[PDB]
Amino acid sequence: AVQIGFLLFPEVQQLDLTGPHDVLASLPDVQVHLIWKEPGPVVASSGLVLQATTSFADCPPLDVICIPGGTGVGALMEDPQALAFIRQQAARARYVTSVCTGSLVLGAAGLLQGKRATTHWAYHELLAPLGAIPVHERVVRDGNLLTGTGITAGIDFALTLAAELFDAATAQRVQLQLEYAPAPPFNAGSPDTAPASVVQQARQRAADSLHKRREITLRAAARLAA
Amino acid sequence: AVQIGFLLFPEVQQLDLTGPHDVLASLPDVQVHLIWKEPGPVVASSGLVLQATTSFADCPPLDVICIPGGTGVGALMEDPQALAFIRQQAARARYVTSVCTGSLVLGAAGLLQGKRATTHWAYHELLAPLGAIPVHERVVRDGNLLTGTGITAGIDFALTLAAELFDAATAQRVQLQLEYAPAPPFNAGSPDTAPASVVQQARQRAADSLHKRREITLRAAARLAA
Ligand SMILES: [Cl-]
Ligand SMILES: [Cl-]
Repeated sequence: AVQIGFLLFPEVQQLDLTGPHDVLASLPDVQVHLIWKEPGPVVASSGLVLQATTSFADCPPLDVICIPGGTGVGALMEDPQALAFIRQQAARARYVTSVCTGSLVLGAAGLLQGKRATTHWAYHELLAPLGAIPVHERVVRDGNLLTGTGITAGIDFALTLAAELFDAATAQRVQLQLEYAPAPPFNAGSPDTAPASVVQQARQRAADSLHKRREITLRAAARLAA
Repeated sequence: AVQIGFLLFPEVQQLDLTGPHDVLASLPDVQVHLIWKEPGPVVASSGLVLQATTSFADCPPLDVICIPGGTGVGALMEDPQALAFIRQQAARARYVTSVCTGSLVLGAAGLLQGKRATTHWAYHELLAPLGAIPVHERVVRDGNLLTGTGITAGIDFALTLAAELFDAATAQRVQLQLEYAPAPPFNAGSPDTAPASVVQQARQRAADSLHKRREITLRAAARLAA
């Protein structure tokens, strides 16, 4: 059975995780894990309560690891237990993946050094200090690393992983069973397509978070420099 | 504060719910409820454990009600307590909405009689016996009713509801903050675009469920005829 694991942490952006979870859990011969320091309730940034199913110590070797993003990424970038777990699993995983600001956690773990990668548009400047080659594309692959932008990045890349773990017909069948054919009613999902006034509002609302994450990123980079 | 409620039931398809939940929970001056017979753990069809936050009796009057789909829809179509709650809330709600097979629950509650509506492609034949005018479109509006197809229907229609409850700039800002710009790697999300061999596989896998739901639908229709 293919072993797929998602890191589940306080103040996660739950859709980053729950989207790919439902897609991948639809495949045959997969087992999906929700990993934290111990099993039990973990609260997402919206207040939605999720349950972790396994601890770091009990998690099996994973074929796919996925790091979601969210407010809670700042704490995780300086959590030595979580970073060590990610490094251990990434060494043997077939696919190391992240959604949105989850790539900043991969960066803090040292896994983006010399690698092409993306992250959420408002935090993209934080990739270079973590050793990455920043790329402004929605899905960036470098070897077995796959970083994606957008809250639903993992739904799309889950279909790619289904096709590569199984076959194209299997991925197509899952897509049809889920009737997955998005059609957003607005075209403001990128700073290059949204109105300038909207981009300003969004940048202003992210400013305090970006400032705090600049500080965290520099400490994380210092640890990598040692 | 705008009151938004999702019905959370055993064997729900969790993404039908968790997608719109995360989008709508990003708006100012909203309160989002996860409703079941009592607060506490409810298990989705994938095994993911979610928590209901309020009971039927304690739920406030809702401005928006949303019914997700999933395996568990069959039981809900013959749950008199759930159907009565949906009818009570729908009487005064500004928006009555559903995702995928959630519209079959609205049908069992009598809320599709004479109304245009859609549902999941494999179960679409069940709409007419519940009194609906079946429409093969991804999002169908009829008055204050909005039914949508696809596991992520609620992400898209949540942006429409944001624009109508607040304004377009607010919906655009949420879309940009979430960097929401999907791009599926396959084009098999409709029976009209998927390969015929894939459609066959998917139809064969749904056949037992469709058979059971034909029986349930006829009993539900008999109750509406009384
Ligand atoms: Cl997206
Ligand atoms: Cl969809």
